[PDB]
Amino acid sequence: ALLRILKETEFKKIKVLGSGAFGTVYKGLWIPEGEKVKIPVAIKELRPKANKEILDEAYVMASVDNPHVCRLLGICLTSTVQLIMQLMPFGCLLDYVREHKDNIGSQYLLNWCVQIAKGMNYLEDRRLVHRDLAARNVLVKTPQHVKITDFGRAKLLGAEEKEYHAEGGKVPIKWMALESILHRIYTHQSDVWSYGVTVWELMTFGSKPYDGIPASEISSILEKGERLPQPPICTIDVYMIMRKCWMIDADSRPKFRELIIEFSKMARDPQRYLVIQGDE
Ligand SMILES: *CCC(=O)N[C@@H]1CN(c2nc(Nc3cnn(C)c3)c3ncn(C(C)C)c3n2)C[C@H]1F
Repeated sequence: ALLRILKETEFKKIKVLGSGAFGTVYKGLWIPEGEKVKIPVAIKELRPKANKEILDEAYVMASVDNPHVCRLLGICLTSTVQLIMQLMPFGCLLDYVREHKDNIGSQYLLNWCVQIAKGMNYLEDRRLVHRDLAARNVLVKTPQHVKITDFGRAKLLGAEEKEYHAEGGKVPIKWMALESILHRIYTHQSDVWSYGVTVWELMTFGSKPYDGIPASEISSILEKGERLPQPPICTIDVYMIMRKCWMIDADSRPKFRELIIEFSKMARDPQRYLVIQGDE
């Protein structure tokens, strides 16, 4: 995978898919000059660094090549930075599980857990700390295949860096590890905490974590030992994996490689681990 530099004339926006503080994502079409091939894409237009700095950030971004992480296909630099990325036709997984909650079985849920762990393990191998894992940031290529994406919070660790020490950026408190909330420290193991919350979101068909509770009260609740409750469909074996992801000692949490193994085992006999009516 390599980075392509695109001219504005190579692609067109068709419609808005979503927006946020990061900018706007459009559904789009890309036709590389003279290639005659039409490629459906998602165009992320970001809301200034030197062009060379931006391209260097994009070159590393384009080198991220894994079945469960969204890839950057090209970039266009004008008055704005536009990132041309793989299009995920079905949108964010959070909305997907909310919409299809009546028709989702144990096989799909556990397969998604495996895939997300595989994507995160790949990011860890690349020394990337994600810092924003949540069901809203997992996207659906097909019902059977999901991919993680990033909207600016991910950081690359240097060879000697074991953690990222954050500054003043706004934080998704309810998905964060306690050490991140208290000390602005982020590691692959704090990503594991966020993975646990993401799995809880999936198993509750997209329910809100610490629902109705002010973000400012979360660290105090976690310090008292309280955690998100066992989802109705979860056997205790699955809930205990979640609970391991939220242990106070980051080093005692499972690593993504371990999570791949454990959820893969469960995915082999899905109805043994998640209890869903009509499944099947
Ligand atoms: C629940 C989170 C959410 O809605 N986030 C929006 C959507 N988004 C996004 N969306 C798609 N595809 C899509 C298809 N149908 N819908 C409703 C959305 C994406 N494909 C690829 N990407 C990124 C890699 C750029 C997509 N991002 C992000 C946010 F705007």
